[PDB]
Amino acid sequence: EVETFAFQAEIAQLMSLIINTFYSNKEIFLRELISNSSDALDKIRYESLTDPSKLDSGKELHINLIPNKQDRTLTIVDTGIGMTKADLINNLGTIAKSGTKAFMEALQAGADISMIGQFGVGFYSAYLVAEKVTVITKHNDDEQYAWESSAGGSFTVRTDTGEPMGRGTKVILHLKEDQTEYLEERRIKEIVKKHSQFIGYPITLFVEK
Ligand SMILES: Nc1ccccc1OC1CCOCC1
Repeated sequence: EVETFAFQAEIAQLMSLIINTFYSNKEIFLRELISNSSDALDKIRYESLTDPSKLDSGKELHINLIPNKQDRTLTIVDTGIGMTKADLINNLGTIAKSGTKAFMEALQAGADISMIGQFGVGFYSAYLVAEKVTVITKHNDDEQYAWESSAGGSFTVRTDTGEPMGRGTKVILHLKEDQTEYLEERRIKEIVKKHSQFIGYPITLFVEK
């Protein structure tokens, strides 16, 4: 059972700008997703300070980067707070309507796409490199759900029957044909060292057979 939703007009416009603007510095997508994961880990850590049972769904707080050349996917896994179904539908827990408004005013006033994270909509920078994005998520207060969009103005949400996650979020980037450099170990390490050196959680880059 799959529910199909229309993006709010402003979010559709944000995604088409990201997809269509000529902009070579695409590697910042990874910094934005890692920073989102760090924010989600901060949230569950703060909740656990006063309620240790919040970590019954998993005590480890970390970020994994899993490239898969056979599937042409890069997956960013975190064990953060996760998102409820309502969160997913409401622009993946972001204030994306007002953030898009500010971002596009900034762009016409000198800014570039790399500053997207300052406006709270850094998730959508995934579409700099991915033709499709799947988000699998589990929050302590809800069931496991899968969000998916190939842009084009709509997204789907369904209950996830895949491998149970415990708690957290998985962002699966189905990469564009000409963006497979982001599956190469040396390129991913370079980007993590350049842009994510002060993230306060272990970031593990998986290797492939
Ligand atoms: N981790 C994550 C993955 C994909 C989209 C958003 C994400 O973070 C949001 C905002 C911070 O924490 C709550 C959920």
